Amino acid sequence: DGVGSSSGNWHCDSQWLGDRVITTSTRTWALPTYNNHLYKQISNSTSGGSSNDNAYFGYSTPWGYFDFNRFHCHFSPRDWQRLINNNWGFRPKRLNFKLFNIQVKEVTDNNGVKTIANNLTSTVQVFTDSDYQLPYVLGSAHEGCLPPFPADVFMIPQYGYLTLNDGSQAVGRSSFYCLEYFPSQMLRTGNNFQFSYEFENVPFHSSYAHSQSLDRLMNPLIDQYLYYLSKTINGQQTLKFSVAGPSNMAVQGRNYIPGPSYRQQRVSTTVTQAAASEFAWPGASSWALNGRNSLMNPGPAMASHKEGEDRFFPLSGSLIFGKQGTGRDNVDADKVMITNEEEIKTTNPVATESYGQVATNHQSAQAQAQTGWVQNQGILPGMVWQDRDVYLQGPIWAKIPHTDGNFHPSPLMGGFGMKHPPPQILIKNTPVPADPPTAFNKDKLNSFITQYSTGQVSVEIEWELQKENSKRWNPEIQYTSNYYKSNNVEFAVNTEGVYSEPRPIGTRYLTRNL
Amino acid sequence: DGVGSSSGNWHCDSQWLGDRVITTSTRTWALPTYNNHLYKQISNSTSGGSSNDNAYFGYSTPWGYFDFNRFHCHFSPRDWQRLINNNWGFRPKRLNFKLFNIQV
Amino acid sequence: DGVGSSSGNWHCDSQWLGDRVITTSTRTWALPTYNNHLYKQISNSTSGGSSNDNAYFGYSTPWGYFDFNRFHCHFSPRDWQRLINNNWGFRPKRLNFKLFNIQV
Amino acid sequence: DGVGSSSGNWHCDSQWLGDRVITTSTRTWALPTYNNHLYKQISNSTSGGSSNDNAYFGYSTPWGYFDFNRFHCHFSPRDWQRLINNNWGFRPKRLNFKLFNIQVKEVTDNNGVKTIANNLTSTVQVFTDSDYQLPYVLGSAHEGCLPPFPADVFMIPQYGYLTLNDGSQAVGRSSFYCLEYFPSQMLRTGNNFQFSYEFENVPFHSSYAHSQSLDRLMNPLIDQYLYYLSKTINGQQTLKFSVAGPSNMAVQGRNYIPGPSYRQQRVSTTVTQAAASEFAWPGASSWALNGRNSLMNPGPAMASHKEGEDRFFPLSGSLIFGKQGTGRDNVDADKVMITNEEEIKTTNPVATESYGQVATNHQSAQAQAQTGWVQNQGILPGMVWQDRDVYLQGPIWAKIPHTDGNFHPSPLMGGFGMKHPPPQILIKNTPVPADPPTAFNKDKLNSFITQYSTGQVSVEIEWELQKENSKRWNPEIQYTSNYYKSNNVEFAVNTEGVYSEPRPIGTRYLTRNL
Repeated sequence: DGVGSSSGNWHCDSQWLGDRVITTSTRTWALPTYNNHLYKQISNSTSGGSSNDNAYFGYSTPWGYFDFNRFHCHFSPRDWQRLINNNWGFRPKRLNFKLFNIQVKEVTDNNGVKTIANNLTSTVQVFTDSDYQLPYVLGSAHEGCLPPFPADVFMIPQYGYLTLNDGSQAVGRSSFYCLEYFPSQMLRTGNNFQFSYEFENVPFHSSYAHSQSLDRLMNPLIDQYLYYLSKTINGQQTLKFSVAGPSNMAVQGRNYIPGPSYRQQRVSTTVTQAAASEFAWPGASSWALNGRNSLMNPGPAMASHKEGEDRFFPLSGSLIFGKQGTGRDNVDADKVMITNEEEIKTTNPVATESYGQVATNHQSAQAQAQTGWVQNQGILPGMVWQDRDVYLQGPIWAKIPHTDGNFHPSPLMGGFGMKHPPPQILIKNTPVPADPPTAFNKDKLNSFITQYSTGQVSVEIEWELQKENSKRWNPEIQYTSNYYKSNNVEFAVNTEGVYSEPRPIGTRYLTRNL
Repeated sequence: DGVGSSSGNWHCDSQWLGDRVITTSTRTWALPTYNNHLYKQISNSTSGGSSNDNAYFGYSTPWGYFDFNRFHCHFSPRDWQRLINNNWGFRPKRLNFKLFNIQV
Repeated sequence: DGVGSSSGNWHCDSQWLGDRVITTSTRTWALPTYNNHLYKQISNSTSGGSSNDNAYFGYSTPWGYFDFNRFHCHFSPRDWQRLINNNWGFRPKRLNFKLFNIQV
Repeated sequence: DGVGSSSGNWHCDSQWLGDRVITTSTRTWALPTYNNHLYKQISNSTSGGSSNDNAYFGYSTPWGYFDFNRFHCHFSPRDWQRLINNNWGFRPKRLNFKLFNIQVKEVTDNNGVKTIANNLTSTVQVFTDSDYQLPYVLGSAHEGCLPPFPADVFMIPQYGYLTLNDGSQAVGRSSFYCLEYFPSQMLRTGNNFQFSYEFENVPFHSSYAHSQSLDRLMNPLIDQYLYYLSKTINGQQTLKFSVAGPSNMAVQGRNYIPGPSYRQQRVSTTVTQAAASEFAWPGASSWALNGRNSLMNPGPAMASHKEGEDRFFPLSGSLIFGKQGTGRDNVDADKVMITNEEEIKTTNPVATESYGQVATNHQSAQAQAQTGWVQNQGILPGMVWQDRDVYLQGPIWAKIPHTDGNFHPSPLMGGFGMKHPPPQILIKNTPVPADPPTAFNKDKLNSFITQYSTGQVSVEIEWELQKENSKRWNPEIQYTSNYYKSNNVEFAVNTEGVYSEPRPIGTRYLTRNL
């Protein structure tokens, strides 16, 4: 429109209908100039790294991008509490995104002092990768998302991507992408940008915990009409059979079995434990691709620990969040928040235990029957399992890789897997050259006016709800704040205005039968 | 239009139809003041040259000009590869040119 | 039709449309008499083999069969090169089969 | 149709309308099996040749082809005489082609004796290269065309083609063509084949000889209003000028000049001439392509000899036809018929003479004026020329090479140049395998029944005529037979039934002004 007219209003609210909840969040963003308007080839050689498992090749772009792939970007703690305490499931339906109130500033430095002024004629470029023609980086748990607290002003992360690499070198199959080779809208201070997106059909997330275990689905009062091998010896091959009943539930015939497993090493959170060695990488569970070892993290959805063993967690089978103010490198256990998936112990195997035992020979009068531990078990017919729970500060969705085949493409870090997820939204400040020389020079200009941009961003997502119809008589487990006095209110600001999330919040508090 | 409204968008893409390919390219340009707004007579004497095969007379203008008479101004390397590997011939048909987002 | 009239023509060509390619191939075949018009029980004993991993039982028929389950039966090397250099994917859609010019 | 019904009639006649003549010719052909149904790579190594100018790479196909690219295939000598004596020009308009009365035979040899019988169920395959996707070999003066005498039965020539070569080896750019990769009609004894072709617009062939010379177009009674430099010296630079008039026609100003030239070495047909050396290749005029020397033959259309010098002919600037029964290698001059282009001496330069003289220096008081002979002269503005004449036994058309540029694409051997000439008509006997083994073998069959095919071929061509409207008073030169007694009639059969063409017949007997 014009310089003196706002191009949008501040929309931040949650609307709770019967089977739907609509979340709207608005944030103020700041966008600097990245790479000084240049594309730069990057690799482990340019970052000084030399281990082959950490080798890479790719490019850093002068473009930024908008990321809102975390639940706390849309749900307040109270809204999250309502969702998890009142619904058996939820899933995103549609998306509305807006950019408005664009403000481009120029920075001039004379001597140790910088002056900031408006550049009303400068432009900012925005486009969406609706055709998914660029590498998708929103499927990784990267920082730079919209802040959970609406009052926080955030910096737009720089967009970068990786391609095929051989050590620090590239190959002929490696691809280079120029983001200026895409049509993009150019916005001055009076312009705004908006688009709508429809989520593809995805299953409802399981925001419930099973009230029954897979091995306890039988009637505890009635025998089965099936027999099991009880005895074998007299005290001669004396085969004896008995009815499987309530007194021996472990040997009863069952129609379904627990889901797959990929065993994790076990770590205790108890201080004054002596470790026998440094094992964080040597003892790690891991998968190899083209000679590169990657850590299995978080791996298949498995129960974090057995009943009563909350002190143990899988070495890399659980999401680890950092508390507010936590450092980047080598922080203590009390500075991080270790999530656990104990709710899925009713259907999924324990992460730090073998799946089971399998016969490994033919027993005879000369050879005793032998069994072997199954540390990793693939998918078998009749298996049932629960996917990893999602969290308030955890990811929402991920892009299913474009491959010939996949099985249960639920993101392993939690969330909804989609072939066509919300498109990447890329933003960049248009370069503004400084005064050029009065004589023609064919070289590309390298002198630009120092600029940055700021504005507001709004994203609205409609969520579909799956209401609970339980006939359970006794009250359910519910997420609740603790009344006991404390120096600060949980999920609030401190005396210095710092917002903090004191604990990870799952979704599985209500119960339903298996 | 106005100071605070963009006068055009960034269009840079290639569209491949059956018998036609449409190339669009957008660039950012900078234009200084040439000759301090003056027209100047130029010659090999003003550039100090004295061989007769290199002798000339003419004028330098304060005007600039836009030139896109090179194939890489319109075709990306991948588009060029497609064109050369899949076609026995090609020729230009029509042109569209735009100047926008003027900043003085 | 008749003895002196051909029952079909030689069709062997590839037609490249926008999103579709139609491949046609014609070959000359010869069919002898198999097993002297008999069905015969066959096994690893009749072929003299005695390893259990290679043991088998079955039948050999006096019938022949037409097989075109290889890509080079339909795509020339140039057509294959075009397909692989210009397309992200392909799949068969429909089939037409003909036998003609029978000569016994 | 059926075995016992003819699929076509014998059509061989010429119909003379006002401005059009329609020629129809029917011939009986025989088609054997070529290369034993195989494609074979051929090169100068496979033929034992080692000179680099003669090096080649290509393929021989089992297909034959029909060729009617000679005028005597359509015009009888009397029709040719009428055409050349009554018309100033002619050009082909449209084409009709027919194959019918197909007869396929099988040959069986027991012991030194062969038995031939009909194979009523066998097929012959015919198709036309209407899209010009195969190498065009009809543009060369090859043998194998339809015989001039309708009663002669001819053998179908085998189709072969050449591609890019480096010595006897091929390169990556070389192309291999499979003629079975084309849709073709399969014909039994009851079937027939036919198609129609329309000639693209071509200029009328010049079937006239100019009655004026390019240097004698002025009025012989009136002076020009232009002056020429007559004198220079006194006997001091004394420049003298004179009017160019009838007394000095050589110095008169002229608007047009003779056409281009590429000088030929001169050879005398007179016996008992002593040659100074072997010069047939060392003295030859020639052009080089990629390091290979090719003879300039017949080269640009130039006058064969000056007036009264019929004994001389250019070394390779004239078409040479062989008399009936003439051998293939090293025959005497009396066994060949040397064509001449003396009719174009009025506009074209003499083949064995320089185009002219050009100044080569600046004359002065110290240096005498110098001139140099122009042995080769390219196209200049104002040039006019006549193309090479066509002959009864000479070629009719040729395919203009598909190139970015060309100038006056009239075939240098004579005829009409076309981007889309009459398409190649390719024919092959369908292989008929012998008895295969009773056990499956994956190798391609190499045992086939010995077969050949025979039938009739008809081609009808409509020619457009350009009538003469001359006001010449005295009678014209006309082609005529000689009444004087001879043992045989010219253009007739001998006592052994051998048809012969005793002389080449041009088309340029009538006259018109320049």
